[PDB]
Amino acid sequence: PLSSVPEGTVVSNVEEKPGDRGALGRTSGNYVTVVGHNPDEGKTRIKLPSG
Amino acid sequence: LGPQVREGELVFGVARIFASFNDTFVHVTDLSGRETICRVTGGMKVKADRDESSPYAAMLAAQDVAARCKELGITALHIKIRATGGNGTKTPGPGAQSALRALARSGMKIGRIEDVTPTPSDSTRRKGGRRGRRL
Amino acid sequence: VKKRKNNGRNKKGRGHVKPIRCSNCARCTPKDKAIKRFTIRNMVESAAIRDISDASVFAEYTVPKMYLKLQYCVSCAIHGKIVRVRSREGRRNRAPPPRVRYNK
Amino acid sequence: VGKNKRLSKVQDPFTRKDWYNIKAPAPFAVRDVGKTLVNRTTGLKNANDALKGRIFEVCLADLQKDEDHAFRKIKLRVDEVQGKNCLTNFHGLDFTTDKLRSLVRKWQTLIEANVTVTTTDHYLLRLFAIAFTKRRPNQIKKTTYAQSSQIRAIRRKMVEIIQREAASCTLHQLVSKLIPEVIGREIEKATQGIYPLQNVHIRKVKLLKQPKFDLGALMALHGE
Amino acid sequence: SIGAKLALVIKSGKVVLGYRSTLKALRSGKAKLILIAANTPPLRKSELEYYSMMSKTPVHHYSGTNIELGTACGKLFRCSTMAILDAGDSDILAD
Amino acid sequence: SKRTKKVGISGKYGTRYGASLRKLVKKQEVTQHARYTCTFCGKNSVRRTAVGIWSCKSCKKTMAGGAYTVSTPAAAAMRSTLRRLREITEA
RNA sequence: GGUGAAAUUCUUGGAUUUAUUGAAGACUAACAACUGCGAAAGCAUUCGCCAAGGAUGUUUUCAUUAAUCAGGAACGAAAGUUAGGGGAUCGAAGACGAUCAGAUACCGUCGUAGUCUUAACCAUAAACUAUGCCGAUUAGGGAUCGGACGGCGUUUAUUUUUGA
Ligand SMILES: [Zn+2]
Ligand SMILES: [Zn+2]
Repeated sequence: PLSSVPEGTVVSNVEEKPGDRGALGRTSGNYVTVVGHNPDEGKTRIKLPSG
Repeated sequence: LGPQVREGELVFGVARIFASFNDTFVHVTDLSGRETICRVTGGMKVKADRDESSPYAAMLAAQDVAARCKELGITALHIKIRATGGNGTKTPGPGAQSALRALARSGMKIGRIEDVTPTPSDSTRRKGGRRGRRL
Repeated sequence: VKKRKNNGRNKKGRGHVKPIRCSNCARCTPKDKAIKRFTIRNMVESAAIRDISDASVFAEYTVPKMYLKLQYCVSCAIHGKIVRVRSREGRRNRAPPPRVRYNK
Repeated sequence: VGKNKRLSKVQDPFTRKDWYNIKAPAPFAVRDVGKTLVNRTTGLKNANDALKGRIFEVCLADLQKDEDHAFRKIKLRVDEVQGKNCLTNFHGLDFTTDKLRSLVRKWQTLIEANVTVTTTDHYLLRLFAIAFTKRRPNQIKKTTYAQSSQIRAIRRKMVEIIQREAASCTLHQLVSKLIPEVIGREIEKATQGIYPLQNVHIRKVKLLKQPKFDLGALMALHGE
Repeated sequence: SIGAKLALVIKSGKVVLGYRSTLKALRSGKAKLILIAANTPPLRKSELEYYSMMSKTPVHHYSGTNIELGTACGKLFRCSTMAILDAGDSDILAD
Repeated sequence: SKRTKKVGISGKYGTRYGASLRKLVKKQEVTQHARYTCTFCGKNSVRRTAVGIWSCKSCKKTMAGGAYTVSTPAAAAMRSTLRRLREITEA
């Protein structure tokens, strides 16, 4: 789960909403990056392979 | 309206004067950067346009700062004098000398003056080029 | 004809030294071919201190003097009169100018 | 420049400002450094929300009423506010700009080191330290330089010392070590066998992460 | 350091290379030290240590690959495990 | 007996497609048909099968790699930093 | 903001200034010097790993195995070229603002290639000590870096030897 992860790690095949089974980065040689968290009212900001 | 105190104790502020080689900013606030108290610049003091960075403009600005400040109920100030810094000159502008001393002439208490010019440690390349301003 | 025996740079035994920016024009000059000036100047003049002293925050004290180090290229240096041309024999003399301790 | 501004762009906001008192932590003597400004408490905007994230710059000489330690200035962050009083605790240290430049001088050797540290209880904060070479009374040599191999030795012991006494501490007792300069004196007496190493000091302290709030401990140390 | 001690052994003492031969030697009960490479199949790794514990003979996990172990024994081929039948004048068995 | 002087593997294309494209495809073609040493068994018996799949002819293990190389510089940097990042974060 | 002085540009959708936190890339100020190392170009933050080198010491070892080199070969600042990554700051070309009779410039605000790095090319510089390499002799001095030797003292060390 993307909340149990420190900032800076690259991941792939991220779920846009919990349960949709993977939607975000899933092509050959691409990834997304986490930047920062928000423990209160839990929400996370990410950067996409397009900017 | 403004809260009072007993006669023996007084109250402190800090002024942040910004004196470059082209203008001088007089700007007083509380012991913070929050809650601006007063701020007047040379451009509303002179009209010749040749003195905007002169000590003459500085004293005129500092006077009306001191006047309006005393009614708000401040009596003493800390001073923060800063030049451009960084890749700049690090030498305080000419107006700065006049403004700080002129505060004693207005009788406002002065306490704990200091300089906070930002000095780099191995900074980037600096404006001008390889041959500098060639005039 | 050589004008200086040290070529005016004072570097013998190395390839080069990394340059530095002239504190007046921002020109680039090698670190050894530069006029360097150390300065220990007070915050303000003595005249200001008396006004400063009367409204003393704590007891009787002096605001600490500042310390500076300036570096000049040679062309700007002798336009601001930090140094000036000497004579044919006076050139080869590397002693600091003597300071009078009594000033007449 | 009145003629300028050809394209162009209730008064007196002060009517809604309020002064509040600020208080200081336990070990220091005086716990009143001045007043602070804020808009008056009203609907749509509370007053606690403006006081819950401020920090103040106060000189340690003022807080301790002793002019020997007149070259270190510290910063205090405000945490909780009761009626017209702000409770605070430590948020960092610093020297004065001018002093650091007077320490260094030509024909010497400067030695510097860095270390982060954390205690058993959660407190991440970093310590800085400096030292200088010392001349000898009957010296004629004009340089007073050490050798590289010797220079590396100094740091390893210097680094080791800071960690050893800062491992098992709390915030209060570590500050009780900073104010009498226990670190500087201990470094000198430990490095004397190899080289003098005069003028030891800790420049400043800055914190990186903090544990949970624990209002109990704040009110336990503060305000008695 | 470990490489130097091992180089001495192959000149003075005697040593046997390979998986089956060490297992036979270990089975006879006259081994004194076995070496295990880093990239060996985990099943062999766990099996080899189990025999050693039964026979009460020390085991040493070499840090290099099986290619490196071979070039340290002075041969021109890969090797995964080895057994020391007797040391020469060295002191490997000290620790 | 060198049979060429600069063309190399891209000699099958004759005089077609332009000089710069031939020279530029050589960089990937030469490293795609090569043979790399296995990591699990040690033998030098690893060859490419699909666009991103590699397999060892002797241990029968299969590994997902780059397009034209068993590994790519971007992936190697990420693994090292991530391993370093995790250890300090948990210490 | 900026200049000798103006002017572009930006602003109550709060400039500028203040405090806390985060990201990116470059660089290791002060100490730093008539001081060091390398064949030169060049090389300055800590620690770990890897290999290399001069001088010194030596009643160890081989025994002329040596010096300089036409053709031949390795390295070779900056700028420049070909593909990726990265692209904070400066900044060729270029657009605007001023000065000037003109100003395709010197002064100001931006800004592309480039300035960084990975894999390959190029082999020129006031690449300057304008001073080729090996060997012998020739005048006085005080400073300075590394090693060794001798000596009365001082300094502070679980000290004494040693360090200085
Ligand atoms: Zn200059
Ligand atoms: Zn395999």
